[PDB]
This record gives sequence, structure tokens and C-alpha cells, in this order.
Amino acid sequence: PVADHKGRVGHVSQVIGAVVDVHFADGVPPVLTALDVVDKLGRDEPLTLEIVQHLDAHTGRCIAMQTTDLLKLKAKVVSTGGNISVPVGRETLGRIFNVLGDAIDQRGPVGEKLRMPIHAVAPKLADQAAEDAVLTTGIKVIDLILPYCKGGKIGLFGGAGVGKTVIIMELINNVAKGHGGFSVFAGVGERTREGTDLYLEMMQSKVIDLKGESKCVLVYGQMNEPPGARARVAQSALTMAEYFRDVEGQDVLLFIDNIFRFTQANSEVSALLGRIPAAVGYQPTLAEDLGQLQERITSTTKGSITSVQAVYVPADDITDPAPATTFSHLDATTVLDRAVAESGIYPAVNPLECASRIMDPDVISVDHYNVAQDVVQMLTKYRELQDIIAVLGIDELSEEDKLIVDRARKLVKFLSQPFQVAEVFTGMTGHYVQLDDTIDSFSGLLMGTYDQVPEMAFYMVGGINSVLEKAKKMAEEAAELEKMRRARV
Amino acid sequence: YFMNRGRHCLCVYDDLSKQAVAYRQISLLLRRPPGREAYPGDVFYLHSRLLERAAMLSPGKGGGSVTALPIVETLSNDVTAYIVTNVISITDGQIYLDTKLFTGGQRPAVNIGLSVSRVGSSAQNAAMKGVAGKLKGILAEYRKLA
Ligand SMILES: Nc1ncnc2c1ncn2[C@@H]1O[C@H](COP(=O)(O)OP(=O)(O)OP(=O)(O)O)[C@@H](O)[C@H]1O
Ligand SMILES: [Mg+2]
Repeated sequence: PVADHKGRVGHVSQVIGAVVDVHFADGVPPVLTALDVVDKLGRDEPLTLEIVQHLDAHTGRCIAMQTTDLLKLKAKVVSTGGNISVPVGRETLGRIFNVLGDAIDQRGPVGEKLRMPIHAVAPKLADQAAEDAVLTTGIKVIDLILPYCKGGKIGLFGGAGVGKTVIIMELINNVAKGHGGFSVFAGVGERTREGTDLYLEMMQSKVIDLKGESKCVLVYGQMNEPPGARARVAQSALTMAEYFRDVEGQDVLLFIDNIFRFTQANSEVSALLGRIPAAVGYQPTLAEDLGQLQERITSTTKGSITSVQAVYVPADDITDPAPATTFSHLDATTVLDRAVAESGIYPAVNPLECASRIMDPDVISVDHYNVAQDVVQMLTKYRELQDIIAVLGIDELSEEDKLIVDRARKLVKFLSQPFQVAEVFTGMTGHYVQLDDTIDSFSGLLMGTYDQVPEMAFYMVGGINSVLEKAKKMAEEAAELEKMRRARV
Repeated sequence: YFMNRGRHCLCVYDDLSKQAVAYRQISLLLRRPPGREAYPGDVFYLHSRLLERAAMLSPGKGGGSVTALPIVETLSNDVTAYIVTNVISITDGQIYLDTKLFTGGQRPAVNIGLSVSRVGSSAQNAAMKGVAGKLKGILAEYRKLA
């Protein structure tokens, strides 16, 4: 069928920032409709508008996807007859798209079979899935304290330069490359150089074989993009992921970085729409936008979508409305702390502030659950003791309190791990720790069989075997120093 | 429906924190003057009239009842928030679940020190009354001495 408003002519009535009001003589088209500006205006690129509100029976307020420079009043606008639609299918694999779905990789035409609108209704209750599994990431902290669930929603909360991107790249390397299903990388308000680096990495690893069959799609709206595109690139990428999930019943990985910029772009456009700000200054519909976007990121009875999202915490204020509202929409939460990073511990995960849904004996093994709970209890007690330690001193503790402190310090050191992607910064070969190895090593450490091992032996290593090897090397160095000192006599 | 027909019901609201956000969104979009934390001025009255409908009818009206278990979320164990304080000042008690106790292995992480039931032993069976009465004193002494 053909829309009854396609080709409808309107004229620009008001221009303020990225918000443009269009007047239609025959009636404003439906909300979310895509409009194109026909006047040349001496622009270098085309201009597209999306209707977001109806001011009256004839006027509609829209948001521009490109810069509104050289835009005059009375400029002719023509409706496209529908919402913004993006290509879907296997033809999109290995390509780079933008908010509008145009291929920006400067390669041949996409030639997609069909397109689908970015705005869609989320799955209903009857379509929800009831499958719980464990996604092994190879990272000791995540696999132990906050294990990830296949087909679940994951979030990484952190400030500026804490390690969110590094963890995402590590997860990509450890999962997506060895992943049977497809992957979608949605860059929302991030550095453009990071997109180029990811594209080069995918091409080198043959994840995107331009001469063969690719298994990844890149959709990028970056910092340079105006607020209009940064509020819809996520929708377009999620639409592609939904098509892969439903129309093909394929497992999909959805890496979103960063999801905070979506809410920020929505707030920026809302400020221009003439809405009363909520607390801090975000739009009053902050919760509704996140609900509509996240509810679409779910695993239905047809397929599965394992989504990993990076959440930026402005000014390191975890109570900010944007990151605060995101917690309720995640199965696994990974909170990164700047102070932990400054102490040389990478990743900077704060285990006490992290949580997981599959931390259940009915899902994970009983031993895994018991070890994780014991580690959390030890860390909690050590945090309590640190308050006394930082004032009086370690020597003002009980005899058993000192043992708890030593074990907890070893645990904190042991949680660190060198990533295969951070070899430049760490200067050490990365490690990939198996789930069973992590459980065994932590269970042994809790029992106290490793009390003789030096504390620093646990710092920046993999499994227990790496700890023992580092301890052996340290012992050899110490023996050499002692021999040199003794011979000096 | 069951209360007005001599039957007892239990209502669980999970959770009133998000209802307040929805009401604030509706009020702000419809040009209502914002109040504390951008919430509408009559945000207390919302929950106040919601929770006043749960009661224990007299024997003359059937004797039915509705029990309310509203749920409220805090940030970093901060019970000084706006809506949290309003809800605390409305209900007949509060079960405070502490994060530190939850991570310390205590589950359910009921913070007995910060929890209170204003009904008291009146809402206890005869069998439980004596046990609870002695247990409360023992626990108070244990916490004081500990
Ligand atoms: N696992 C890690 N091991 C070693 N160094 C790390 C690790 N994670 C982060 N770093 C250090 O922190 C820096 C910033 O990391 P990253 O690019 O992940 O930041 P971010 O969390 O994405 O922050 P933003 O994108 O807001 O700048 C890295 O360049 C590196 O020096
Ligand atoms: Mg980053």
C-alpha cells in the first residue's frame, strides 16, 4: 500500500536550533513522519526532518537530522510518505550505515531487499523468553561476581576514561569473533576514530570479509553529528538487530556505545521543543524514552539479542537521572570506579556495587554461587574495616581482623587481570581465564591455602597457576638479593 | 471489591517510585508548575489518597480489609529523598532493606534497627506474642552489648 500523505507539501514556519516547525495546508502528516527539504538553499547535503509533535491541525514540530544551516522560512518541504526506514537483511552485513541508513563506507550500493521503519512496537508479554544461561567472557571479575546471561541486557557504568571502551573491546574480541550468530555495533555519540579502529580490527580479523561473507553491521552517529541523528542511530541499529532476531531467528549481539548520549541528545532537543525541564535539567520524558528503547532490546521466542551497553556517568555522579534510570533496564550491571583505576587495578569494577540476575543456584553451579557469595562477604567486611584502618592503623585491629584484611587485599589484587586489548597500556600479554579455573582459584584462596604466597603475586595475572609462577619468580629474585647481601659480609 | 464483601486482600505496589516519575512527566508536559525536584506540588497527596484506601473495615461493614505493601527505592541508602519521605510519613511501618547487610550475607537484609511496625503486637497471633516479646528484649540487649 501507499501512504495517503506522501508528497504532501509544507512550508517552513519557524527555525530554532535543530527544531523546525513545518506548516501543511492540507494537514500535518502523522507524527514520526520523515520530511525532505526540496529548496536547494545552497546547502552541501540534503536536509531531512522527523515530526515529533503536532502544534495544531496544520503545523508540526520536527527535528532535523543534519545541520540546519542556510535554512530560510517558507522553504518547501515534501513528505516521504512514512517514517525513517533503514535497510535490513544479509545485504547489510559488513557495511557501515548512518542514522538515515545510507552506506558511508564508499563501497557499492547496498541493494537491500526491503527496509523497515526505525520506530516499532516492543515485544509483548506472550513473546518473552524464559531461557537462562551463562555467557563466559574470560574475565575473572565478571565471570565470578556478576556473570552475564546469554540473551540478556548488560550495562557498563563509568565516568570519563575509566575503561568502559576497553572492556567493550575485550568482550568483542572474546565473544563476537567466536560467535555463531550476527553482531551489530551501534556507535552513539562516541569518537569517530574509535569507529575507524573497530572497522580496521574487524577487517583484519576477517570478521568483515568484504570479499566474502561478513557477520557484523556498523551503524555510527558520532559526537560531531547533530542531536537529531544521535537520538535515532540507536533506533536504526536496534531495528536491524530486531530484523535479524525475528525474520531469521538468529542470535545477535548488540554492542551500544554510548547509550548515555542518546538520553543527552533527547534532552538537548527537548530543551528546544519548549518543555519544562525535570531535575538536573533532563527532559520530563527521560524514563519513557529509555523504556521504549530498552523494551525493544530483549530476547523473544523467535530469537535472542545479547546487548552490551556502555553508560556514561557525568561528573562521576552515579545518582544522575540518566544512569540512575538505566539500572532497572539491565540484567547485569558493571559499575566502574575512578578511585579503583587510580590504584592500578584494571578493570576498575566495584564488585560491591555490581549485581547480576543469574546469580542464582538454580542457574549457575552451586560451587560458583557459594564462592561468589563468600568473596562478596569478604570484600564487604574488608570495606567496613578500612574505615577503622584509615584512621588509626592496621596494628589497631584484632588478630583475626588482620587475617581478613590480608585475604581481602589478596582478593582485590587477584581480581585485576591484563586484557589482550590493553597490552600497550599494561605492557603484558593478556590472559583469558576459564570459568572453572576462576572458581577453583578463588575457592582455594578463600580457604587460606595461599596465605604464604606474597600479596603482589596476585596482581595482574590470570588463574592460580599464573599466581604461583609469579610467586616463584619473585621468590627467585628475593633469594638472589639475599645471596648478594649475604656475600657482601 | 473483596474488602467491601467481608474478605481480605493484599495489594503490592512495585513500585511507587516510578509512579511518581510518571505523574511528574504528565504534570510537566501539561504545563503544571514544577515543585521540589521538578515534582508537582501535589505529589504527596497522590500517594496519600492511594494508601488511605487500604483499611480494616468495622464489623458493621463486613470486616474485610486491604493490606498495602508499597515498595520504594532509595539511592545510596538515602532516606532523605522527597517521595521516600512522603511515603514513610504515610504508611504504618517500614521494612528497611540495607545494602550492607545484603552483601554481608544477611538475607533477607532486614535492618531491624531502622525497621518499625506501628501496629505492634496487636497484629500478632497469641502463639507468636510471647515469643516475639521475649525475642525483642533479647535482641535489644544483644545489640547494645555487641
Ligand atoms: N583494562 C585496562 N587495562 C589497562 N588500562 C586500561 C584498561 N581500561 C582502561 N585503561 C586505561 O584507561 C584509558 C581510558 O580507557 P577507555 O578508552 O576505556 O575509556 P572510557 O571508559 O571509554 O571513557 P571515555 O570514552 O568517556 O573517554 C585507556 O586509554 C587506558 O590507558
Ligand atoms: Mg569510550
